[PDB]
Amino acid sequence: DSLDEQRSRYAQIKQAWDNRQMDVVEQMMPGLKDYPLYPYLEYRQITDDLMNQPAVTVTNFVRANPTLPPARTLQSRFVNELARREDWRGLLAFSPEKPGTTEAQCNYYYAKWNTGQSEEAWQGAKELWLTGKSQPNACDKLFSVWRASGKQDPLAYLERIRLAMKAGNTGLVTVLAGQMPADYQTIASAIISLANNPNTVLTFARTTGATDFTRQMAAVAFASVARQDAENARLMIPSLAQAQQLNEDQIQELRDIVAWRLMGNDVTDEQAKWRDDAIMRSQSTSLIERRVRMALGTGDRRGLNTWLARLPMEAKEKDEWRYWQADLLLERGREAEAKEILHQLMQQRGFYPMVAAQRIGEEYELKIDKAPQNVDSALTQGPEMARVRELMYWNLDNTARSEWANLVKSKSKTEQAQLARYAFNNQWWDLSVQATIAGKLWDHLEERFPLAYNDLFKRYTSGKEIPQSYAMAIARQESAWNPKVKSPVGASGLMQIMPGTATHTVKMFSIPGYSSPGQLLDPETNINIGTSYLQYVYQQFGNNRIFSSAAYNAGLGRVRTWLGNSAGRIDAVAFVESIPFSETRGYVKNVLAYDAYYRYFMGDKPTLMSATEWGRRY
Ligand SMILES: CC(=O)N[C@H]1[C@H](O[C@H]2C[C@@H](C(=O)NCCS(=O)(=O)O)[NH2+][C@@H]2CO)O[C@H](CO)[C@@H](OS(=O)(=O)O)[C@@H]1O
Repeated sequence: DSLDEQRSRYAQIKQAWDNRQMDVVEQMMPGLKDYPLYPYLEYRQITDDLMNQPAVTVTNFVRANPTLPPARTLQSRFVNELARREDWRGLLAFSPEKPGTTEAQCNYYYAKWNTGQSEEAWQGAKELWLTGKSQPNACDKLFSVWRASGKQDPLAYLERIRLAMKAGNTGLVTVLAGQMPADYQTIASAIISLANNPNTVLTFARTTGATDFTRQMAAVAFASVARQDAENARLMIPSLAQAQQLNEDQIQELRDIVAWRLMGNDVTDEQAKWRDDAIMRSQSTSLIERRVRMALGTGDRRGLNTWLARLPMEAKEKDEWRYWQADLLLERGREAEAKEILHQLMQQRGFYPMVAAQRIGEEYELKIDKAPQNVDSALTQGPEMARVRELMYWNLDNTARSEWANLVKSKSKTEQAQLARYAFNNQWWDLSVQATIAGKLWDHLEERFPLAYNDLFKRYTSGKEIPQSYAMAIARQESAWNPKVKSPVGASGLMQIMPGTATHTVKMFSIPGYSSPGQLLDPETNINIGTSYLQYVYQQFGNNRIFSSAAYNAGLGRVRTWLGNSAGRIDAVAFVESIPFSETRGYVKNVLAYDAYYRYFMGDKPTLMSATEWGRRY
């Protein structure tokens, strides 16, 4: 027998197992005893009839298999099965220490109360209760025997309504207030009203006693009315401060809540002066920084100077703010002072280090740390590394991921450097980037920006105007080179193409044979629909990589509105730095820099922005 024979029997046993030919599976499994991935086939057999599986069998799977990611999911999973069974004496014997999952922990503490360890159940119920996030259904039987025990503190109860309202969980607020501790039963209708309809907030304030609870409830509802109508909220602040005997620091916070809502170029000149007053009076670095960003995207050189200076000493240390202080200093004629700041920034890594070298006309120097010439045995020789080798062979990238996480996680910065290089050398490109992140090996440039899928980006950007490096830069940022990633909200694959976008792109460009979203997990299909959407977005924004990158992430239209606000008034960097969306702002900064490292590795000059990008006005 041999590893190659073992791979055909694995593929063949998975076919029969998926088609349910259990007689063939039965026959075939004991032979696969020595294949790296046999724990997975055992895990599959066990989870296949879990409802009538004995604790002995599950306990021995877990016991022999400590480094294996699905063994841990089985603990938390069999705990809930013993809970379904109502075997509370079996659950504690199986899982003596709390499990990792929230459903599992709820069940584990309800088991403690059923086996007489009550004060342990209440240490668990209290810590599962202090949260405005809705908990598992499992947990509802814990919290009722707790509450019924008289051991539930009435403040622990009000604090969960305080946490639920802050978290936007207006539903948990209504159930919570719905069956309430008799000590607070007079404010229970007011709290349901406020959560339902926030505009009632002044009535809440002017009705209930002003305690710190009622003030925090009224503050969160207030934040909601400023979002519906900023003028309503602005004028409501004197009555609210009165009704609740609000201290000055409390009143400054109501002003910041409204100030945030008056940041457009559609607020009345009365609103603008009110706003800037509140902001000049604020202890909030974020509100002041949004304000600097407003001076920047409007070309206001005086507001920039004024507001930049109001930033806390700590904030002024940030690369962008260090760059816009040297920007203003250069206007005022203070050349040496300013070029000291741009030469120091040029010693660091990233967007502003590169913008600075470009701005004063010097060559940016890339610092690339050499990765070790030896990746010795122990790492490279284990059990877990053999499961990783196989999982990658079968393109099981997200499973390979979880196995690599455990493996790189407790080694020294040198072995994590060897592990990156090893993966780099077997062309496991997403595993190279992961070991780099994990081991924070930030100046190991080769292993962080590997030239992945070169011939396919080559091919699919040959009849297109978008440079190849800019295409690999988008993929690098989107998925960090994992073919099978799927975002929270549906974005799939190598270039993280939304389904709705894949549909419209295959229609505009008349692309053949793309029937379903799952095809977005194929490298070549994803690179074809994706480079097609990126060339579409590039050409309608005049071949400018600032506009095409923010357009691919947020869409065409949001970018078109941002071009409407600045209106020809500002420069490239100030257009980037003033994008009102944190994700898209961060996005353009990484795609522009990453594009410079792929150009460098492809042999061309790693300059951050083209002459037509740098000279245009925005
Ligand atoms: C390539 C692609 O599909 N791009 C789409 C983009 O995806 C973004 C969405 C984002 C995403 O999934 N972000 C994470 C969301 S979360 O924080 O994890 O919840 N990444 C994707 C590609 O970069 O979302 C915007 C918004 O509609 C779309 O613009 S619009 O259709 O014209 O309005 C745009 O077409």
